[PDB]
Amino acid sequence: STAGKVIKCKAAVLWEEKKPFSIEEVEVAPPKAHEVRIKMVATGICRSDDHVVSGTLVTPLPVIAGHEAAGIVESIGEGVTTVRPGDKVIPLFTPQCGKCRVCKHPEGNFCLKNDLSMPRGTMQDGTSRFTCRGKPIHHFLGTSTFSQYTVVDEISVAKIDAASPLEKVCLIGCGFSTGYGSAVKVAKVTQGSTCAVFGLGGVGLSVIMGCKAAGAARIIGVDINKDKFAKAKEVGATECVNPQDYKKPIQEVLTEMSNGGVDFSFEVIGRLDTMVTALSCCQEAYGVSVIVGVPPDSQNLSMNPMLLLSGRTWKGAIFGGFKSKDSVPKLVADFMAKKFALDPLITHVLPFEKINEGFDLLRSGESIRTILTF
Amino acid sequence: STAGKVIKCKAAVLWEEKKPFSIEEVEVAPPKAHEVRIKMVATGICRSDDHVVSGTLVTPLPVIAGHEAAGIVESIGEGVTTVRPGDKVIPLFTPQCGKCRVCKHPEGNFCLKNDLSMPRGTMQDGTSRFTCRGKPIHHFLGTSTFSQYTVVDEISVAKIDAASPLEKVCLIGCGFSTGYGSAVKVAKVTQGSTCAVFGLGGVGLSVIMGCKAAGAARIIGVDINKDKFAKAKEVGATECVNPQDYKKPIQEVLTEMSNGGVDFSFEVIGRLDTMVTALSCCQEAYGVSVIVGVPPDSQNLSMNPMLLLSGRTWKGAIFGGFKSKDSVPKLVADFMAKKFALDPLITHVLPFEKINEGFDLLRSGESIRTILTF
Ligand SMILES: NC(=O)c1ccc[n+]([C@@H]2O[C@H](COP(=O)([O-])OP(=O)(O)OC[C@H]3O[C@@H](n4cnc5c(N)ncnc54)[C@H](O)[C@@H]3O)[C@@H](O)[C@H]2O)c1
Ligand SMILES: NC(=O)c1ccc[n+]([C@@H]2O[C@H](COP(=O)([O-])OP(=O)(O)OC[C@H]3O[C@@H](n4cnc5c(N)ncnc54)[C@H](O)[C@@H]3O)[C@@H](O)[C@H]2O)c1
Ligand SMILES: O=CN1CCCCC1
Ligand SMILES: O=CN1CCCCC1
Ligand SMILES: [Zn+2]
Ligand SMILES: [Zn+2]
Ligand SMILES: [Zn+2]
Ligand SMILES: [Zn+2]
Repeated sequence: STAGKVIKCKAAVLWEEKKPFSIEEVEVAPPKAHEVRIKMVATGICRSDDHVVSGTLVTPLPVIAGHEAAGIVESIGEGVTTVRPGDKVIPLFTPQCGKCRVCKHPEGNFCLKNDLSMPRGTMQDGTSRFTCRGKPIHHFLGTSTFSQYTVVDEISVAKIDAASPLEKVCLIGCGFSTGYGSAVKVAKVTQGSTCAVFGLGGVGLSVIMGCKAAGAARIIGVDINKDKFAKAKEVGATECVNPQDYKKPIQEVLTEMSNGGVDFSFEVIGRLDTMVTALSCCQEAYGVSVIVGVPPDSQNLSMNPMLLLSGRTWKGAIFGGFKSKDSVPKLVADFMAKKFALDPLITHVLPFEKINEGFDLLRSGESIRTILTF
Repeated sequence: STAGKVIKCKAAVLWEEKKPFSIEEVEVAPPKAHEVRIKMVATGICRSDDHVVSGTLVTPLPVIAGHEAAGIVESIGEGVTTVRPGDKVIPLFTPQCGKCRVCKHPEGNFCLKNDLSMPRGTMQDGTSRFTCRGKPIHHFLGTSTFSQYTVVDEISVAKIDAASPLEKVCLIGCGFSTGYGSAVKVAKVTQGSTCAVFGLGGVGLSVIMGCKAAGAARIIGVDINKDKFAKAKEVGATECVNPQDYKKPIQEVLTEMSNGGVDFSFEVIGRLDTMVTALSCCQEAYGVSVIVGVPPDSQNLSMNPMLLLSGRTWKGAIFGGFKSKDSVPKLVADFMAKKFALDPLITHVLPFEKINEGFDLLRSGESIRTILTF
């Protein structure tokens, strides 16, 4: 019906940083060879999308942001073999080309065709499929889900279970998987351990969920916003600490309460100082610290290398270490089988047209994940 | 004979930094409860001893430095049960108290009773057993092997095979063990991998021996002193690179020759910039970088957290990750059984009295390990 033809639809365009999104009419070109056009059904507001606005995460403007979503294939380009019109799908911000050295390596997931390192804001062929006022609008990480319709490369899409509830599983697109994998796959939290989680928003609460699934005996949530404590406790936190309540640095407090330092720490805020602080609070001979938060573009941190020399492990990862195409389907299956919960991360549901209000909820500290419905 | 009495002997004292060592007559107190007095037989000159000289490694002065050595027990204090007079022993700069949370932890080595973090330059009891001109002389990491006799705590000493050649196995006291473990136990080099070793001194060569034993297919040694390449090739390097031959930063060169980044990199020099560079040259998605070198006291480095966020693993270790007391004796046994070689790291042998010439050789870049005999 719309197959093979341009579609005109609503999309929230970010014309310049620091500005509200502009809900306008855009035109979405039909898919080319190995491209897939998807009808968005639900998209979550992740803090990284707000990073495109604030300048924290750099990518070419003007742009259609959004990367945490779920939709239905409207049509496929020639040669696509992994999805079909009608399929429920989850757009993949980190692609899985299956052919590069990282895709072939058993532990890598940062596919070399990503658009994160040298951001082009385009589709794999170097062009855009979006147009607004006669001008080309960039893509965001081969996803751009803040639109009723988007076009993604085949290596940036995964087919999921036809009965999943897309208004929930969209979290697997980013928030939930990132948090969870960080703990279980990257850190590899062990049973009986002591974990410290910095930052209690959506990804942090998912870190907490994974630690709790991993068998952790103590999970310390750290946040400067005490309204975040209750939910953190609800998903697994055994204690919660607000750094503003103490007279000494939080690493001292946490090393004191962990009797010497935690086995696993997680930075899930996106601040150079807490990254350092997170590493330090982990046991000096065998502690592991995972950076999940995105730092302000191009800024460096300062740290004493003796923090590593004594035996500490410092690591980071995009999307909880998950090889995107292969895990997303497994993750939805697991959610279908009640292996984990997504509801705790959803505090607000709004119509896509109220996207600007959804960022206001995020910025004021009132929400965790706001789900936008199309 | 000497048992129970003060021994007068020669020791190389370091009265102040930046000075040559002063061979002087010192008084060695008899061992107290759980202490051991050892007669030194062989001690190697490790770059960290020089760090005490240069101010790079800070510990209380005046001091008897020296920490890579092998001797013979002359007498034991009351309550000692692990070694007896006559045993061949290797002093342990990182103790193994067997009772703290790190000693109990299956992966920690950095025993909480070490004298590395808050240097006191005493024996476990807070007192010194060395006297010179009526003045108390500090110990160095509970070892201080640059003396004909020393007194160590029981948790800082290990009993080894009665027939090992002490003029060779003193290298298991520091150099060899640190290198080799760094590769095989800390980094865990994998068969068929590509490794990059920065620094081709005794430890670095030992890092290369461990990479080659782990099954590495490519081992690139990097040093600004080409005189070091031949020996690095001999123990296993497949290529050698000197950063001064290139007009581009060595991380670029390495990334290019490794077709995108190495699987494991090691900084074995002791510079904040090479630490950063070694991290960068490892593949961004799944590379591992291990800091072995000791950096300038209290100095911080600067690096971009995105090098971690894409997937890299950054870590460090004291003594190749080895639990000191349990591994020293096994390592000597394996050397006894010809599992690994120590001769390649020994380029000079000198009588103890010529300790300042041993340092000269190190500093001029002419030697790897100079072994001092008593
Ligand atoms: N690595 C990945 O693959 C990946 C994926 C998604 C998100 N991220 C990043 O993870 C971070 C978390 O995302 P989110 O969606 O949960 O964000 P969010 O804004 O919902 O959560 C962050 C939380 O940190 C807390 N916080 C802020 N300043 C703090 C301070 N000084 N000390 C302690 N706590 C503080 C806030 O109060 C907030 O609850 C972001 O920076 C985002 O870009 C990374
Ligand atoms: N972590 C531990 O437990 C441990 C144990 C022993 C030694 N160490 C540290 O390891 C380092 C190595 O000790 P070593 O005894 O082998 O020292 P060494 O001095 O024999 O070797 C250092 C090597 O680095 C090379 N080098 C110097 N500057 C360089 C630069 N800018 N770029 C590239 N190469 C450079 C020198 O030419 C030299 O061959 C020291 O810093 C020592 O303190 C750490
Ligand atoms: O939330 C998505 N992202 C984008 C990829 C880098 C980490 C943050
Ligand atoms: O070679 C010995 N050392 C002392 C312990 C810190 C690392 C260097
Ligand atoms: Zn996100
Ligand atoms: Zn790929
Ligand atoms: Zn101990
Ligand atoms: Zn040493």
